[PDB]
Amino acid sequence: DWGYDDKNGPEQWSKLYPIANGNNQSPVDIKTSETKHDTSLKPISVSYNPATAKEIINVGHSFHVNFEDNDNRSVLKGGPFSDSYRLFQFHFHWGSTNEHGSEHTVDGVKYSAELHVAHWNSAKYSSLAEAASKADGLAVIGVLMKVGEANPKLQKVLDALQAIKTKGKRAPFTNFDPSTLLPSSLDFWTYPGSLTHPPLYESVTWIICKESISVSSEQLAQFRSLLSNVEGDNAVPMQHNNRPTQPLKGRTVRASF
Ligand SMILES: N[C@@H](Cc1c[nH]c[nH+]1)C(=O)O
Ligand SMILES: [Zn+2]
Repeated sequence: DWGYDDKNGPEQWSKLYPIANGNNQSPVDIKTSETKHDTSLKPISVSYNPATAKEIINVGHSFHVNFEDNDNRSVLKGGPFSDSYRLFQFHFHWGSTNEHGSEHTVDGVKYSAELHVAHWNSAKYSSLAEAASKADGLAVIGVLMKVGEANPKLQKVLDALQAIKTKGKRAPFTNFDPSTLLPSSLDFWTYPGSLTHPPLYESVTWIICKESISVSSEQLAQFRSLLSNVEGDNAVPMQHNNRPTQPLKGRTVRASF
């Protein structure tokens, strides 16, 4: 299919997805001495309705928390954007060890995991499928997760993993507002890039928060306890699902601050 095996992992991906070696790939290392402070960036505005929370699904290489995306009850606006963007999902990336689970790095520093909160351009497109492949189709807030004290805001999410332990398993996941997962400062870097796994479409305007959020070593352990096999097959823990940083290929990372 594609995955994070060594058989079918990131260094493998370009065979089926040549875009893997494109000019707008993600994640990046953000070099703070190379970032241009853009004064024209507005602040990030998020407004989510907890009722749009829908389902949690074990997707084999990760798990996704999906939201009702039929209307604009939950939206991202401001920042680099003229258009309002519509929440459809959030998910995490993590690695084998606490030393490097993040996707994005800052000045070489590798964090323990990363929260992606994903939105599509409902002003221009009529759906996620249509938006997903357009340069201006998706917005994703990335939040660096730094290992330390346990994070209480994760609780609902972690509690729900026992229901969707094996690949394909899903369950309702309702009444939750994921703006409660975001750090209390909204200062951010932006850049054009891509989905961080196949199909790797260069459709994403990234909003990387400057402030990290906490996670505990044992919270991370829950993520890696999820299984990539289907019920009944031998267990194959989801050890990691983060992709190496990619060449900027000429792009400029802008700072909101
Ligand atoms: N979780 C997917 C979201 C997606 C949008 N379109 C297709 N998939 C991603 O890696 O970026
Ligand atoms: Zn992601």
